[PDB]
Amino acid sequence: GGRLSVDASDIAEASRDFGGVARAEPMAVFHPRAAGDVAGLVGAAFRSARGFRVSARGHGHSISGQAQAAGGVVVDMSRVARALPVHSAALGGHYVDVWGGELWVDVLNWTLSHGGLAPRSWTDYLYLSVGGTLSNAGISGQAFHHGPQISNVYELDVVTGKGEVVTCSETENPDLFFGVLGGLGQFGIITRARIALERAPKRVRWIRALYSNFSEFTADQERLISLGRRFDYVEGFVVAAEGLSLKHHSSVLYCLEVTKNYDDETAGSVDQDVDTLLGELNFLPGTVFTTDLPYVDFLDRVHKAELKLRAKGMWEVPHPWLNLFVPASRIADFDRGVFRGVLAGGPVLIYPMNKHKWDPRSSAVTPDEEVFYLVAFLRSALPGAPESLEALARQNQRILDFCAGTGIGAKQYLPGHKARHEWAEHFGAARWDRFARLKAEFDPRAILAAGQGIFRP
Ligand SMILES: *Cc1cc2c(cc1C)nc1c(=O)[nH]c(=O)nc-1n2C[C@H](O)[C@H](O)[C@H](O)COP(=O)(O)OP(=O)(O)OC[C@H]1O[C@@H](n2cnc3c(N)ncnc32)[C@H](O)[C@@H]1O
Ligand SMILES: Cc1ccn(-c2ncnc3[nH]cnc23)c1
Repeated sequence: GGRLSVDASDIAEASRDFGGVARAEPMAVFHPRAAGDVAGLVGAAFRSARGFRVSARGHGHSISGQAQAAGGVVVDMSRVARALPVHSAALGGHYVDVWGGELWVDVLNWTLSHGGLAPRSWTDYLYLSVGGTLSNAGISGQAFHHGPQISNVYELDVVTGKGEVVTCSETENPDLFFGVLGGLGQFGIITRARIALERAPKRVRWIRALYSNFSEFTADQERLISLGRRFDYVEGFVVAAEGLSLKHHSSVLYCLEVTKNYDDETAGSVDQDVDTLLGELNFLPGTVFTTDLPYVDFLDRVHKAELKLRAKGMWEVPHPWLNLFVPASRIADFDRGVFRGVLAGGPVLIYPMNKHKWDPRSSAVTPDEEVFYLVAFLRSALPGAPESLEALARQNQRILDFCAGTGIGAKQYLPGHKARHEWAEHFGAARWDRFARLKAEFDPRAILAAGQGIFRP
């Protein structure tokens, strides 16, 4: 049912990503119509003498060529007929079956227009594929409570490295199910994902509050994630005090970002619920900024920033992004060590998560502590300036050197490792053994997601 394409435009797109650095070209781009087509192509690669590389591409949001298939075939998973959301009395809630290449923004519009339902756990940006985020974790402000997107999926259909289609879940082929989740595309291509859904709120009360003290900012973020009244989203950002009294206390400001979701039924209590939660906090008085907007508009906020950047030609620039999971016991050292020390290129995100919401059976790698932070350096290099990218890449290495030199047991999220001993150290002995065993079972020829640079033929 599917077709091989050698169109130079398809080739060029399959040879690039959001990172803007890695440029490994495939021989062809495959456009499947169904799971059977993906299975046929992977089947061909597995049975070939050479054993060519096959990689699924979602929306091409990788930073270092993770979706690239050097001299092989890139499967363009992007998209008729869609499954409707379903209620189950056994699970006590709703779900929806989606194609692995579906963008979260399309999943959202679909579930909202069919029963006013929506996923519970997000990414900050919705123009990402389901297969792509489920191969990593999928994190945003809801993860502290609902867990990442890999903790909100009931079932998958996976095309293995042997071209076999397998239905898997916690009760059916669990080794494959848990291996694939956070598995970096190593054990198969997700063709179907059964996403957990909740009744969607209609509106969002979006709040931002400032702090000049890192100890007070982290203590409040940690208290908020332990919360029965609670915010529905908890994030934060590090900002230079200059780019805005508060300056006399600190040269670095920390912005706390929270939301309170509501609908027709809770609209009467939202204002007081917010006031009660805010009163318990230690943010700077008079620094509260509030916005009231529809749920879709809040979830799509990064796409709005994207459209503005595209107009100025500031979107298709190199993005040397660095994402770290930092144990909460070592977060204080980041303030003078990195935020005031090493530091750039754009926003610096920071927020804690609860490890108990992450299933330890998955392939995802988190620090060995109950509370850990995402610390994301979301830099953009200057357009057409290779030296700007080089200076930012040196800044990222200095951050990694700092973690190593002070014994911070940080773990990279969307890991950019390429050497065997780096991957061994990332996973650790027990997780590395489990990962290698899963590779021998599901992708012995190392056909899939070779751009990750973990295994070789
Ligand atoms: C660009 C970007 C990324 C991003 C983000 C905002 C922007 C502007 N915000 C994020 C956030 O808030 N939370 C989060 O967890 N991640 C965030 N990201 C990063 C993003 O999740 C990743 O880039 C991820 O890779 C998803 O992006 P995409 O869907 O574009 O996928 P890819 O980059 O093409 O491929 C990633 C890897 O997975 C393999 N792959 C792709 N599709 C599949 C399927 N269906 N099955 C199995 N493996 C698959 C690729 O081969 C590659 O190895
Ligand atoms: C290139 C760009 C512009 C805004 N962002 C983001 N802003 C806030 N949170 C984000 N999360 C992921 N990308 C984000 C990324």
